[PDB]
Amino acid sequence: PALTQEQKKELSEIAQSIVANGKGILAADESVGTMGNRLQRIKVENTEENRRQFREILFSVDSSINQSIGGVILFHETLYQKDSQGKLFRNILKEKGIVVGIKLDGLDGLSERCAQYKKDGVDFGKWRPSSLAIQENANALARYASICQQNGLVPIVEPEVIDHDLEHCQYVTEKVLAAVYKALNDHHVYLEGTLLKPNMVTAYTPEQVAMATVTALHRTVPAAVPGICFLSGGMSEEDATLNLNAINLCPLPKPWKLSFSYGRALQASALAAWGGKAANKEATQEAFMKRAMANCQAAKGQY
Amino acid sequence: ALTQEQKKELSEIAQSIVANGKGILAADESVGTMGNRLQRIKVENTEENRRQFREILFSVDSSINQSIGGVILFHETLYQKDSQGKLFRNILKEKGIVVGIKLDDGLSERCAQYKKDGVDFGKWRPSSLAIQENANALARYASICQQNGLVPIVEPEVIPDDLEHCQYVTEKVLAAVYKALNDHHVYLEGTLLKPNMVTKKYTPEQVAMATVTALHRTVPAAVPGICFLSGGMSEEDATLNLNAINLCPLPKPWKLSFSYGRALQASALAAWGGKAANKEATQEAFMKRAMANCQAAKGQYVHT
Repeated sequence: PALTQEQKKELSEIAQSIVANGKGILAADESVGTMGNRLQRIKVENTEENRRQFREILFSVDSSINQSIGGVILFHETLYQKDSQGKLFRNILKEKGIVVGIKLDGLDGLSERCAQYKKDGVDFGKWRPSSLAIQENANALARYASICQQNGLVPIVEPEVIDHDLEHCQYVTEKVLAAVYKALNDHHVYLEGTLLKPNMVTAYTPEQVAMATVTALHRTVPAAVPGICFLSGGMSEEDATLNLNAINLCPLPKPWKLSFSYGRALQASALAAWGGKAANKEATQEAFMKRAMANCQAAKGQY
Repeated sequence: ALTQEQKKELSEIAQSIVANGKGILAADESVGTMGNRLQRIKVENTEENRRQFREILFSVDSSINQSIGGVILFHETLYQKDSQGKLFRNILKEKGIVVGIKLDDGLSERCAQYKKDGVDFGKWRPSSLAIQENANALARYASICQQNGLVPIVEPEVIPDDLEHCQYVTEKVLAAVYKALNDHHVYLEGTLLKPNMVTKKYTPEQVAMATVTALHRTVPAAVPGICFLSGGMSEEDATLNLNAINLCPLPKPWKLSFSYGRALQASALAAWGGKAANKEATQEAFMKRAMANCQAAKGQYVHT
């Protein structure tokens, strides 16, 4: 059921708007379990309620945020939560211009689950599924990505990350990404209405990390991909910025928006500034709003 | 196992070819072909007639090195000498231009040799299965050149059989190849691509869009340059389209040049008509098409 020019228009508008000016993506979709340690770390208990609380706070921050955040991904749960005044978390973000994202993380029930998701205000989906192996999750992605685009969703293709050297990690990422896109072509996936969520070729200063990241990236990632928001993963809010800055500085061809799709580097500080106490929204919305702008500048190199 | 040392080279050469709106001349016509050419100007096919015409081209003013950054050559020709016993090979080396040989098991041996002779880049052109073998051959040879310090001009394929049709095909055939080159770990930065142009009536606008689209869907931003082949197009159209493609409002991380033959020698060969009296005229039309296309490569070209 190949896309019609119209479906592309829609897809394109979205993927492009999730990075429109350097606006990265927020990883506010952690699992019931993950959120648990996150909140746990701050010397607090993991409970459904206390979630809607740290999430209502973030999505409530000044509207200026839509200058650093182009879209936010949510766990199933949050996509339905109502803020204090019974306001849908969904709409608190939509109104302010941010785009609704949904963790779709088996391709069974996806062409159905997505169809619904779109109706429920979601415009893009996240999902992460040896030569044999490498080709597997690839054809997989390819299908899942082809599915989202059928239900007006914008696939954020995530190529799984797998003690060696940078040069090593670089060769693997390259070898992988090549299979990812090759497969994706095989499945006639509108690259324009897509988005890549790769890892930073890391173990080595940010420049060296960005020089080995972009390189491997430009040798593999097609110009037609509107943007590539990185995943912080184990990088301090201060290193997920340094690196993403150098990346947007590395002296090489870079036809795609070199954005971010952070969670630990966008919440951490704003996560401590809460600690259960729901009156210090300032400290919270302070530590969150401080990183969204900063890492919005990493996506510009003006950092 | 390319060393950061040869990559250095492979690239310098890869880029020096497509520097500033500069393209490649394909004077590599194989005997039989070259005769078909001369035959159109009613000129007998002789080892000499060939040697002369091509002598005229390569003998054109050195300012020809502002439009032509590299010339390909056919076996025979790599060893012929101009009227004064001088070598086209070196006539071109000294004249700025880089010399390129046409290569088409024993390959890697030949290369090192053609490298010793002054050639710094070569060429070799070839169903789901089909395209795969093509892709992979084009990749073995690719790494064989870089092994022997040459810059592999990857040439894909396609059949004359609308626009969106030739496009969709081009993108497949092009993914097979850059994927191929990856499985074989080909230093993409020491490469060059000679794609066809994705081409119901069509304006350079479209013919260029359909094309650049497909190109930025498949060909990596690491490839330093895409030198389109004009096969079939008039010298004029090869230019309108190379210009068009160069102005297309799309992303283009790579130089979009020309690696023309018919499009560059066409007129320059008809004005000579095999009469050594017109060496003058000939060199004009060449120089003319030579600069003309460079402009198209800068998108800076105007038809009147």
